[PDB]
Amino acid sequence: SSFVEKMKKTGRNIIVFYGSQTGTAEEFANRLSKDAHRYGMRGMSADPEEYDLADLSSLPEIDNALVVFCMATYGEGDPTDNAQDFYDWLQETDVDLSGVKFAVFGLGNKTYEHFNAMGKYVDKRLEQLGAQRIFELGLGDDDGNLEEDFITWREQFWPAVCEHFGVEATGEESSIRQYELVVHTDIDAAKVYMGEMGRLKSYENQKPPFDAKNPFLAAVTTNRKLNQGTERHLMHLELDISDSKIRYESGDHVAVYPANDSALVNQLGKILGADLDVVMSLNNLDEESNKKHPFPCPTSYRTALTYYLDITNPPRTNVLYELAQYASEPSEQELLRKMASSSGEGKELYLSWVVEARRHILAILQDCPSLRPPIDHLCELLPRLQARYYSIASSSKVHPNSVHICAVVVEYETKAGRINKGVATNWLRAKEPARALVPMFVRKSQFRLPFKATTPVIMVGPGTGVAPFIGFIQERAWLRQQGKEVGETLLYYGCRRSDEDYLYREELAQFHRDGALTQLNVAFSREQSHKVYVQHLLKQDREHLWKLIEGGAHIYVCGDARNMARDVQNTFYDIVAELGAMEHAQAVDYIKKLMTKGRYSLDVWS
Ligand SMILES: Cc1cc2nc3c(=O)[nH]c(=O)nc-3n(C[C@H](O)[C@H](O)[C@H](O)COP(=O)(O)OP(=O)(O)OC[C@H]3O[C@@H](n4cnc5c(N)ncnc54)[C@H](O)[C@@H]3O)c2cc1C
Ligand SMILES: Cc1cc2nc3c(=O)[nH]c(=O)nc-3n(C[C@H](O)[C@H](O)[C@H](O)COP(=O)(O)O)c2cc1C
Repeated sequence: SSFVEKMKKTGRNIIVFYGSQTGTAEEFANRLSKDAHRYGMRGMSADPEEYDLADLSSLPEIDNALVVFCMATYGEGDPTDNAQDFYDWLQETDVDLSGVKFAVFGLGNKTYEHFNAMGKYVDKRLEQLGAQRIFELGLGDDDGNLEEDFITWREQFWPAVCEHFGVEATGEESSIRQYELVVHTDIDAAKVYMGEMGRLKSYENQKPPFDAKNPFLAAVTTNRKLNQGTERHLMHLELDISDSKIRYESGDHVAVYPANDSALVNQLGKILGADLDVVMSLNNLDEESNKKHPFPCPTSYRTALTYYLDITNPPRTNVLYELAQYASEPSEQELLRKMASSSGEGKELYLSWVVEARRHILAILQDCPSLRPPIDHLCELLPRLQARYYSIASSSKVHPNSVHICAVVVEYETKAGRINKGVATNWLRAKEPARALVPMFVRKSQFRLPFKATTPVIMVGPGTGVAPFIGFIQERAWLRQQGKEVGETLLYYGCRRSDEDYLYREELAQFHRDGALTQLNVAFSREQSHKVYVQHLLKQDREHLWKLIEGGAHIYVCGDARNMARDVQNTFYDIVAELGAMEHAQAVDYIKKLMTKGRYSLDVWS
């Protein structure tokens, strides 16, 4: 069906499409949608995947039509999966889009190579096609504060919409709920969702194919502490994927659906005076929408807060606003309402009291005790619980029936004096081997060993960034066993101290001894007065690396995307520049060209 038609039949004039993988763009597109009403308009949001964007040329059939795109960027400046189709259409079309009015707010991250490439492309492309831009491209940077970037952009978008179409601010800034509660006092267990995603009993009754809507419940066969310290916890997990038909290659990611901490869930129900065990269903008031429920329903509040809702990340400002109405104490309600301001003391207190203090929902309800919202409203405001991604640490050629994970457990004390715990890592940490099921699925990536086994590989991955390389080395050794010629295999690893967080020390030492690992160069950053990192070791090896590089070797960089990846790339620029005799700007082009040839791959996060 045509989305243009859908709009006509439902009285909508504004449509906001979201390109989203972890729900942020979606929630953004939703907030925009509910906003239409405050300016004499009717909006709806949509998943472009469910429609045909070629229908865009029919928008003029609706008076005052306005389309907005909230797009996030992924792997190498690529579109999220639900926008892939739209992308492909944008590239092969030359359709005349005169008369179409648009606005684009891109969700991206500066620490990545191709920053906000999706939004930039969509925005640049609609114009080339003939459409009319009504408001500047929004560049949301998640390395800074995406939320503020977004509210700053919205605050300027609406006025520009008002001006252009000749509409006005009703000022009816009141509150509206998307869903209505329905208690299920009389229900069977076979009818109640218990944390599974997609269809009911999908966890209990496992049938392929397994994906993000149908996760395969893998058994934890191994789960061992990797480091000797006790200040931190680094672990190696082995999830048994036998009988799942699931396939993967070293370089691919493994995603998992965690559960929130039991206690935190109880502290929540207890402070809200809510019987967490009540089964219920929240139903969408707009009987036209596909999204009938904010999460699988019916289901108990307990199940909802443990498996479907994010209760740990600092809430976005729109969530702090709606809650403000359930705070009786004047000064406590003052605080919460103000934090929604774009700037002034509102942005200040928001960034400081919420974000920097890393205050989760329970922390808020705690430091503003007069605040007492109903639990069902909260369930509609909170974001969905996302799966977490990990770089598979196994080679499917050695471990076809197992998927390995190397992770560091997140736990830190906040300025608010609280102890915060990462959701998936603590959860994975409590899974006992030899009972203990992890819901997971494999996501393909372009991170891959060279096509030819003889091509040399330069791997750089300190800390948990060593994960995909453990698989690479396993595979490379296995390739030598199959009696094939294997090029040089170098791993530039790093950690703080050799007697603390040296991950896989034995396994890596054995590999080098067996000859599979051509070289093992490790940088201990805290064993001497000053810092010693991987980019230092790369510098010292300037000669051999230039040789391998000019020879056609493949470079791989995995781990921290904030500083490490950037410093390592600057070191590689310096190598090419100093030894290629060319200029630094030329070295930069050189390294960028390698990325496009598939010979300089990145697997970084933060
Ligand atoms: C593609 C990809 C590959 C990845 N590969 C791996 C991997 O192989 N191994 C691995 O360990 N991780 C990897 N991750 C990260 C992983 O997916 C999770 O983000 C990480 O394990 C934390 O998840 P969590 O649920 O335990 O923490 P969450 O509950 O999600 O909280 C995480 C957030 O806590 C905050 N935080 C952490 N430390 C502090 C601090 N001390 N002070 C203030 N804030 C802090 C940060 O905002 C951090 O983003 C990867 C991520 C991606 C996207
Ligand atoms: C695996 C991965 C790859 C990413 N790649 C990019 C990228 O190439 N460019 C960019 O600007 N942002 C990149 N980001 C950041 C996201 O665009 C940003 O976090 C966005 O807020 C996610 O929105 P969503 O929840 O609506 O999908 C990446 C994030 C992840 C997790």
